Amino acid sequence: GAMAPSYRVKRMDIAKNDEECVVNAANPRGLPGDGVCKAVYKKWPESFKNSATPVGTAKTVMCGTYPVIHAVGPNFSNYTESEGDRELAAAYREVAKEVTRLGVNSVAIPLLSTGVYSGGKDRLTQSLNHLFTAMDSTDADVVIYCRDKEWEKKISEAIQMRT
Ligand SMILES: [Cl-]
Ligand SMILES: [Cl-]
Ligand SMILES: [Cl-]
Repeated sequence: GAMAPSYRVKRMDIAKNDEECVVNAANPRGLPGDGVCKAVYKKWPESFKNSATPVGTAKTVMCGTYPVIHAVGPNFSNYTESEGDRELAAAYREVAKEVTRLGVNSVAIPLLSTGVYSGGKDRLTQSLNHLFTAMDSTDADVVIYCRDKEWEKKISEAIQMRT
């Protein structure tokens, strides 16, 4: 475990992370995709061997000894708000199980279903609160990665609120 488990947020490419493992915002078919998924494919392409997994699940594949946890959030274009909310919570619970199983002291994590799977809605708070619900019982240092300046401020505020 980390000596004093923390949450932090950084605004940069998750492919440049300083953590012991990464969570990919994956598609169910293990395809290169767009956004975070494409960045992850360029940095760790070996981790896409047999990475396909259903919505609401996570599947870990090693790139050398570096673990890539492929977490499949729902595409809100296809799911109802209710069913998508259930699958988004479930994907993060599976990430917490994998982080624990791996024995890592730190993890880099993007906000699932906030980009091209958002169905055109702002899901920062929804996605971040499901992240916290899953990760709060883990003792890894969590570093959340985002690209938008206003999102960085809002994520930082939400972390600092609960300290
Ligand atoms: Cl960058
Ligand atoms: Cl997304
Ligand atoms: Cl962002």
